[PDB]
Amino acid sequence: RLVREIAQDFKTDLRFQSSAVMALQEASEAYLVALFEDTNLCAIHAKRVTIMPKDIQLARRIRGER
Amino acid sequence: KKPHRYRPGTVALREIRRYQKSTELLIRKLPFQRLVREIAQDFKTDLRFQSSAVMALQEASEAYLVALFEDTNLCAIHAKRVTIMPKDIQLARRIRGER
Amino acid sequence: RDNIQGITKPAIRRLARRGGVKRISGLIYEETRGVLKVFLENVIRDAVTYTEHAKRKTVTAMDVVYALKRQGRTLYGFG
Amino acid sequence: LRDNIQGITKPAIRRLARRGGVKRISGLIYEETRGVLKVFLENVIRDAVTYTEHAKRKTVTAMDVVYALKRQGRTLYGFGG
Amino acid sequence: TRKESYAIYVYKVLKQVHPDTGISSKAMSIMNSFVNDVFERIAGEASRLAHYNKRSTITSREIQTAVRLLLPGELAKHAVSEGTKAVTKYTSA
Amino acid sequence: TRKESYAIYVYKVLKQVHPDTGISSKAMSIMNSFVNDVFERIAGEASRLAHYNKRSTITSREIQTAVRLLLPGELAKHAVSEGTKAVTKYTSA
Amino acid sequence: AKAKTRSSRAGLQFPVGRVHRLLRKGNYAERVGAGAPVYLAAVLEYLTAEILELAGNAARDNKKTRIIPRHLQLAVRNDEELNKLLGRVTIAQGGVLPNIQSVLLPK
DNA sequence: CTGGAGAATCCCGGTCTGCAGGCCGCTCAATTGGTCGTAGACAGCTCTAGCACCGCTTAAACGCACGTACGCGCTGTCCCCCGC
DNA sequence: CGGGGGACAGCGCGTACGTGCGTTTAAGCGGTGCTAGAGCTGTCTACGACCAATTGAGCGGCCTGCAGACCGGGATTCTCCAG
Repeated sequence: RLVREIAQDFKTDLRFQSSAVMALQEASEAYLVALFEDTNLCAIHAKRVTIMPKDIQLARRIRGER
Repeated sequence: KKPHRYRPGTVALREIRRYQKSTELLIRKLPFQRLVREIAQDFKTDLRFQSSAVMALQEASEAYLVALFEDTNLCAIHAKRVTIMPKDIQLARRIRGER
Repeated sequence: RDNIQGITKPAIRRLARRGGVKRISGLIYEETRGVLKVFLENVIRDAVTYTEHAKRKTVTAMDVVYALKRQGRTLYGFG
Repeated sequence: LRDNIQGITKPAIRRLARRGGVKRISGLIYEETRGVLKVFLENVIRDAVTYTEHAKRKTVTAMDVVYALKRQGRTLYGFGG
Repeated sequence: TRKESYAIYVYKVLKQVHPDTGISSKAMSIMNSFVNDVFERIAGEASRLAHYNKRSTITSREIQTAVRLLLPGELAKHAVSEGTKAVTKYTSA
Repeated sequence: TRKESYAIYVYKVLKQVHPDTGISSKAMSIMNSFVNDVFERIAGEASRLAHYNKRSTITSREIQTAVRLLLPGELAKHAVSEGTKAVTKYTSA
Repeated sequence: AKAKTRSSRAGLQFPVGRVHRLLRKGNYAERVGAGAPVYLAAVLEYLTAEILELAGNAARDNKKTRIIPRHLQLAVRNDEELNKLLGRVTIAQGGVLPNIQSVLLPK
């Protein structure tokens, strides 16, 4: 449902192969896992065991996405 | 009758402003040339060089190093510190993906 | 319409667990929602671009694979 | 050609860090930078020499260096293009 | 021998936008390298597009699609407009 | 119609190394995708190299250079060995 | 009749003929459409105009009559879209953006 | 708060110079014009899958109570990096 | 090389986390049903490749006056401190 909702600002009444949605889910989950791990490394480097959003922001900033 | 020495850190800020303004190279050319020729020696002997390659490597290296230093500074600040530790460099290169 | 809230906190928790995270702030979930949204638009835009240039009305997984490939995130297992 | 990596003087490393916006520097840093730079230089030079030899040449041209950098995803302008 | 570049066209565009502005050789070569880079990116994307669709020809349509894929937002829109306008002008004349 | 893949050759190689190990279809798809990926990477690199030298033909030498450029260390050495021996055998054959 | 350049026919500065020749020689495809090179030349001209305008603005801000690589780097990095476009590009003699973190400011 | 002092930087004439930019001859790549083969444009057909709907079922999320450990603030020490 | 100030260790705390139980929900599953659009096919036509002749645009070589660089010396500003 989220994917379809996002897929409206570009075009309307778009149909989808199920496999496309599956691939989207897989790629998104893999990306998020990698980001989670990088955030964990950042938070540990801050002598902490709890992740806070500044950790994610620093991670994405170093990755170049920001 | 005092030496009139500046406080620790203001000189650093002044020189940062100086070097965030200039664009020229910061490394002596001759040692860099010696190093690069030495490194290349192990892949192929009697290799000649166009200078333009020499300074092209120099620009690439210096830019990459500046980027790494900038990332390191952010990493160290995240540690609520002001001085960079080599662990910060390691974390930075690891996050970039180079490790 | 708040499908961005369809990503429940338990799912994000599981995701972090697979990522190897032990303790989580409460503010994290919304940040994750935002980042995921950004990623999703970035891919879907190009996917739809491909689907349009193919004069089609249905997006194929192959289009998605192309979009990921051109974004530097190669995916296998779908052709 | 031996021990030129020490030709990278500490003041140069300070200047590099300062251009990078760094204010306070550890002393245990400089050798670490030297090692990382050596790794980077080896990575680029290997491919540059590969390009030079596949052309069956005896001198390395900058144009080769540009190709090597492009292959490593670090594009440089202004050196022939 | 003789080498070709984009120097004259760069200079002309410079005089168009900033008629009273000079340029150094180094910056000029940087401009040339940038032009070549964009050329390669757009051409490779177009070629991949053609291959994906089992086509023998690269049209202006593929160029437009590749521009959309490679350019961010407003740059993409304005470039699309410019390309379309130039195409219509050339076709009419 | 019919779609080609690499399933049969991969199956044969598997039976060579592990004459008793089965495989799922999904692993087969992944293997095929990986093979294709390597193929395009190496082919594009070879073509770029050939254009670099202003040459009309892609020889096995170009593939050797491209493999050296794309593969890390021992993988590169071993693959170079395989290519050399196979080429020599075929030419002698 | 007298030859009339295709660049003039589309009213552009960039050489459409050279563009078409390179397109054919680049092995990008077997055959090249007629309108593609014009589209490409227009796009290149437009982007060149954008960056040149920004660089001229910067150089005048620095109060010099010639654009130097430093001006180029300033213009590219200051623009968000251009910086995004050239996210992986190194410019010789480009320098850096004079940015300093707040916490290092003397207080 | 607040002047002095010293150091650092800015700035404005004055001088010199390499190169940016323009001019020129030529030549080869672009143009023009015509030929011809064929890529795909297009119309038309088939039927697959994608969309929609509904009724169960039950795992999963949710809300909440609760309690504790950790992120954070604060403090003192000392050593080591900076200004020179 | 002196020294200040930054790194760091240690301690208190209070709260925002984690853990577990009762509850509600909506995901998931199986099924039915519909058709839009993907996919495939025949056709032919317009369009691009190709070649011969033409030529002037752009590239090479030359030259220069001035943008900018480099001085020097006052002017101005920033910082540090004793009061």
